[PDB]
Amino acid sequence: SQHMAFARDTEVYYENDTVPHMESIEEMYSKYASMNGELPFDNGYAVPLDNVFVYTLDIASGEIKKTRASYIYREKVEKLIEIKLSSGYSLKVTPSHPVLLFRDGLQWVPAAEVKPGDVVVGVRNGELEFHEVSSVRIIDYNNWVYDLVIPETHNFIAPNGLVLHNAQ
Repeated sequence: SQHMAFARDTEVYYENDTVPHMESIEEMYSKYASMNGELPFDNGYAVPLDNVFVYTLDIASGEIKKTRASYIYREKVEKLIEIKLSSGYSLKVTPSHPVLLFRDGLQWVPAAEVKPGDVVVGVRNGELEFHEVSSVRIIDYNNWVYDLVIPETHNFIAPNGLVLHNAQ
């Protein structure tokens, strides 16, 4: 099992107490490590979070809800999968990481099984949004990979709407 999933430049959205923030997951980790400290955890390090919340998607009902984030994790990884969207945006995640696609309806699919032509799923203005994949490949990454752990539902919604799953 793994507790890290996302490249360091993955943008996140969250609220601390009531105050919204958008920044990269490495920027978030640095901010809260300074504030809260780091705990050795698994094969890397974790920063505990107090009063931090995200938006999350229930894929069965389509309901968007608010739920807490428990901690941010990081560990170094050699190789990631880069899923590039026709927009030029790229999702860079570990190869087994579940990615939300629309195939036979909404389905979580391991990143390395995502194909050009698949549609990655996000939600915006309450509605599902579909983004065609332009290319996939393994990349040499060799750096910190992160997760923002969401215990209730195991996903958080990024600023661009993509529904990002926690590491497994």
